[PDB]
Amino acid sequence: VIRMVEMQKDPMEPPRFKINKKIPRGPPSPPAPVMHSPSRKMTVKEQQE
Amino acid sequence: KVKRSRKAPPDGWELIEPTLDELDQKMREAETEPHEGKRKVESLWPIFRIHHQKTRYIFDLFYKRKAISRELYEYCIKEGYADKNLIAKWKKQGYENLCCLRCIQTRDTNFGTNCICRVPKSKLEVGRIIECTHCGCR
Repeated sequence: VIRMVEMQKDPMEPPRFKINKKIPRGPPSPPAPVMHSPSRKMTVKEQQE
Repeated sequence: KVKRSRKAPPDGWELIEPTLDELDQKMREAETEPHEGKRKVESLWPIFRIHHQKTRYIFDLFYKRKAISRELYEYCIKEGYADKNLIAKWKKQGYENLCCLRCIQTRDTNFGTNCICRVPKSKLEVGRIIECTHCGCR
């Protein structure tokens, strides 16, 4: 058991560090598939239409 | 020192005149002490120690010995001879020899508790020669 006691900082101060250049999350995603419709050719006259 | 009232203080003030003058001269000499020797907050320790003895002299003359009058007691608390909050904490039976009023503040500690000044030695640990950094002593 460890008690989580938040330290009350001084409410008048410059920030302790600069702008954080650390990566917050992961650039991979959950790439969900489309599964909308089977893509196929229209017709032989589709190139002329 | 200036009394800052100019309102003709009553009888009994001359009986406590050189006693409060010796305590006021001790605090003014402690305030003129340099910052050498004290580490970080040890220089404020004789400031509270002279203030603790100044409040104990008025409270013993009013409650313990009961020799000073109440009109001279109210004039002493108004002129700054003793703090009214320090005499109020000593009126309770739970605290009669408290080190400082800053040690009794619950919001002062980071863990949200009291200091080592308001703790008896029998209920504390065996090996401990620690002193209160905020208050000044045990």
